[PDB]
Amino acid sequence: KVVNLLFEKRPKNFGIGQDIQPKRDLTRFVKWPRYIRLQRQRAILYKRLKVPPTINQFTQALDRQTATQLLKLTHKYRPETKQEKKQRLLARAEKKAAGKGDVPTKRPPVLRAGVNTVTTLVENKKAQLVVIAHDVDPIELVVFLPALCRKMGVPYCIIKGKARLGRLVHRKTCTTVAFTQVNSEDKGALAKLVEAIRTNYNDRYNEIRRHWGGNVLGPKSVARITKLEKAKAKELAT
Amino acid sequence: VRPKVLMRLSKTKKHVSRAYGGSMCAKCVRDRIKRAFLIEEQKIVVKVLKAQAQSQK
Amino acid sequence: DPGRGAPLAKVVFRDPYRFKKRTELFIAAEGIHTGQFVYCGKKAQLNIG
Amino acid sequence: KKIRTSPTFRRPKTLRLRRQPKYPRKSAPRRNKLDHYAIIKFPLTTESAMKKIEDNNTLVFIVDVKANKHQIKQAVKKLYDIDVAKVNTLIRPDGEKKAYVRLAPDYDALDVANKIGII
RNA sequence: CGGGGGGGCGAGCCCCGAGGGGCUCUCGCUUCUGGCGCCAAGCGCCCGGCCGCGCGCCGGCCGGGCGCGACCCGCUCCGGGG
RNA sequence: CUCCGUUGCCCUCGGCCGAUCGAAAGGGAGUCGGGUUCAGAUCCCCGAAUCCGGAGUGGCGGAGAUGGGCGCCGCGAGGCGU
Ligand SMILES: [Mg+2]
Ligand SMILES: [Mg+2]
Repeated sequence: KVVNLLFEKRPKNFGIGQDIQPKRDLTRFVKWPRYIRLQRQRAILYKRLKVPPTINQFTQALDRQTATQLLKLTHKYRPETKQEKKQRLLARAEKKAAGKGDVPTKRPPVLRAGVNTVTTLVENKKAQLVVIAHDVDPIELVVFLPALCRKMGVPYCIIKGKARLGRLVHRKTCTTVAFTQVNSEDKGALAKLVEAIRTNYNDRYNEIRRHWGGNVLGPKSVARITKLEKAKAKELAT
Repeated sequence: VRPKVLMRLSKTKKHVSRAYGGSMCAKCVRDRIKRAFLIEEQKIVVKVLKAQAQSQK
Repeated sequence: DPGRGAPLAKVVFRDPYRFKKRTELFIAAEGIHTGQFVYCGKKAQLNIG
Repeated sequence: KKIRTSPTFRRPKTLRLRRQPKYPRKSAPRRNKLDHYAIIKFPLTTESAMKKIEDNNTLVFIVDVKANKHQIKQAVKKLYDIDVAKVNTLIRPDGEKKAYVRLAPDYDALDVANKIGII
């Protein structure tokens, strides 16, 4: 027997009033500070109340398949980083005084970031695709944009993350983004995203404008109200 | 003797060499021994009466 | 306690979460004596205290 | 998955560094002002002080009111090349701090009194 | 806590092949005595060093780590109002 | 840079309960006898003490501890090996 007879068991039993209880997770019983307790039951009021459609369209969003292509298309068009803008001017100050620089050169097509840059060139019918982040903090800034879009016949999409959309342009956040022109070779992928988007967003407004997005109770409550509908069912179903 | 004096005194002046010595009175120690006995023993007795009540049923 | 006609009772449970001994002050029901076992809760049985 | 065993949320213990001043806040250190020549004002020559000298082997001093017994000992030791057994301070009415300084047994007070000019 | 699901001594009912399974309940196990009660056992799975067999996820010596034990998911900390 | 100290960071543990003030009669370790001045003395001097803190390197002894067994060698006190 390779077992020393002394190793016995001493198994504990945590019944009520029995041996002391051990430590389990309690994340659902913790006195969280007044800023966590705030931001969690902010995301609840955002489900319990009856949400207006224009704020609600920003909940339904793009998917893993569509958004990854968009975020791939933009990686060929990111506006010049700093120290990347430096060599666009510096190379033109040396090319001008040495090798026949007229300096009008064709500014290669790039994105456009801000709201009051995009809403000008959508009001102008000058944008192929508009990308909207769904989590802008004052939603006032983008509440209108989707309706302004489809009224001008411009395909708009709603992607997730004002951060990763504000990561193509080199900033922290960025609410919108827009392709005005595209390279001729990149035209195939641009026309492919476009039709796949406006089938889901632009040609849908009479389903979006008439869609309220809350009025769901908490599951502690749904389990109670539906438990009285198995009583009322089994009262006149048996 | 006044409590802050117990710092000067020696270990044997402050206790008496037994179980619970210097804190319990040895008339309540010799009870806490033969009370901690039969509490366990009649937990064994209920353990086998519970093991025979489930062996019968 | 002063200012009250009822006597209080220091009843010692033991906290079933941390090794310690919670002690309370129940308004003593008539019949309670020292050394009695006071049981509490839903599954307790119906007798004095 | 670091489970929360206690139901309280005590704030996490953040790192905090030390002061790394780009400049000193004041330029130079304030030169010390309780020196060995400003801690001893002048020795008393009272008839009840000389009677203290020859008999008790002490010396009576008037001493700046901010002085410790350790401070008084390290100055009397620094000036008169002396060594001190124990220092006894008081505060006269009029607020000047007397200090009876008991010299070690090997040292004579009736002699060091002549060096400091009192008698 | 609310749902769920585990468990099962056991009871009601349903099914059953008498092995068992499903629904319902019970429980979350402590009531004779002025006792003791925590900082984990046990099991499992790994890894570091050392020794031995040497094929070393073999076996020994020394030293650690994670999982079960201590069921899973959640959206208001739990109750009482409105 | 032995070993110890110090500090930096990482893991681990920690309920409180209120920043702080409030008694020269409450709580609060430990000083007594003799002598001394013109005026001070449990405060100076002499002689006996005493508490608290430090005592690291530990200042010194004492305690922890100095057995028993077996095996030899020795007349024996005893010595060695395990
Ligand atoms: Mg004794
Ligand atoms: Mg105070």
